[PDB]
Amino acid sequence: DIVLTQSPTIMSVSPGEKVTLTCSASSSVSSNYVYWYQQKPGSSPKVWIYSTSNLASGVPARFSGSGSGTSYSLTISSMEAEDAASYFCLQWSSFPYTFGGGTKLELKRADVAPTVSIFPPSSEQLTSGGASVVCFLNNFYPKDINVKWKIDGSERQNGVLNSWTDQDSKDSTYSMSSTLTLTKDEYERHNSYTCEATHKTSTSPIVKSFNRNEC
Amino acid sequence: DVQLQESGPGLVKPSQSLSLTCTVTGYSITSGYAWNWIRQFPGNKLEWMGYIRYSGDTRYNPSLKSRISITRDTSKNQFFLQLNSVTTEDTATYYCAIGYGNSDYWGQGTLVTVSAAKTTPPSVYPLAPGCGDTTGSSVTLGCLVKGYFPESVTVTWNSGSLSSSVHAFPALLQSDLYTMSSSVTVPSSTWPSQTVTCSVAHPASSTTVDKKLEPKDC
Ligand SMILES: C[C@]12CCC[N@+]([O-])(CC(=O)Nc3ccc(NC(=O)CCCC(=O)O)cc3)[C@@H]1CC[C@@]1(C)O[C@@H]21
Repeated sequence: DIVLTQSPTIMSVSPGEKVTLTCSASSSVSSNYVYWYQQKPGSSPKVWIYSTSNLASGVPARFSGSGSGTSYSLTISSMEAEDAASYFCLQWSSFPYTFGGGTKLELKRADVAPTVSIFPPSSEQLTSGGASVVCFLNNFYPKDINVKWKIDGSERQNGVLNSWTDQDSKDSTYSMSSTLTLTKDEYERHNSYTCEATHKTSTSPIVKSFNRNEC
Repeated sequence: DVQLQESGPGLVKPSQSLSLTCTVTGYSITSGYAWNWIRQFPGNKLEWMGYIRYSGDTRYNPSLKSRISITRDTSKNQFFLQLNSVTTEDTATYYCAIGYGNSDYWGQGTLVTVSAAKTTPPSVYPLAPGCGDTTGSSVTLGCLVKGYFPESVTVTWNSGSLSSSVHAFPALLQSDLYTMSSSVTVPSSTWPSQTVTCSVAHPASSTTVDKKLEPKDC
């Protein structure tokens, strides 16, 4: 019932950089029973290091563990793109066995502006009295991008549902998705719908808008 | 060998018990090992729940007071998890696992949503660009899957043929109802000459609908 604390909880690492994850326990625990787990999205955790410093099978040499008492750490000597995942430290020294909060590792790559797309509602939806306007902000980095929705120049914040994918395995980029949902009514009551993207990249926001011209 | 697979209802109503089975193949659950039931909550926090040792004696996470119960079936080679008086907090992906040293084996994990919410099928909406999209080098289509529950919606393009450059975004809950989307990108020469359909499935509601993206303009 020892409490395990992991820091940092989230961290971006440049390729080749040496990173150390830490795992502090509320009370001393036997190194022998301190395991580390790596979890890539979509899969369950896989034992990465067992008994504090012993590498599990398949684990590459750039990894290593060290510790005793209260402090235990996982180390990566030269960060690689495949090393981006969550690392959980577990303890089965005391009962019950407890895990740490995890540490999500993000892989840094060349900055990139998102390719924006804006889509008006489909007829199928309007027929139901609903009106969603979707905007896709794809293949960008960093992930801290800000999305504002304009309507005839005005800004609308309520009724906006956003979603990001996890960092890509291939290109290390992100993709967002903003859905401004309105009634068929305020929709049929305005003209231009703007999806303004404010990223770390371009000074001039990435703007993509359409007008409800009925087509 | 040595494989673990979780199974059971993925949607239980509050005040009820959720039961899961972990079917083990390639190793007797009596030969050795502790057979753990481990859960991951949304947010990713993992919690060790308990185990049934090869010999038959169980150990339980005290937090899971008198709600947990783990039993097994020697002949069929599988152990069970019965968690009583559940609440929305027990919503999580449940795993059954074993391991010692460098070796470990986990099941694929099974999602379980605890909710008093009625299962609702999705409404799939094709997402095509406005009248006159200029048509740059490539075209980016989309697919909005809205208002469903519980979780587990699967979206493929052209039955999986169109794999590259697709982006399925995780589902967001809003008003005790999920919304999800997926964009795909092909070269301007592909669409709309070659058909691009959206394939959606929500097993919970037995719905499977295909929505091809017809163009608004030309
Ligand atoms: C590490 C955690 C948490 C603590 C408990 N165990 O079960 C290890 C564990 O105790 N393993 C464990 C313990 C005892 C045996 N013993 C035997 O198999 C006895 C063999 C006898 C013989 O050789 O005849 C085998 C394996 C688990 C493994 C899986 C994982 C993700 O939850 C962790």
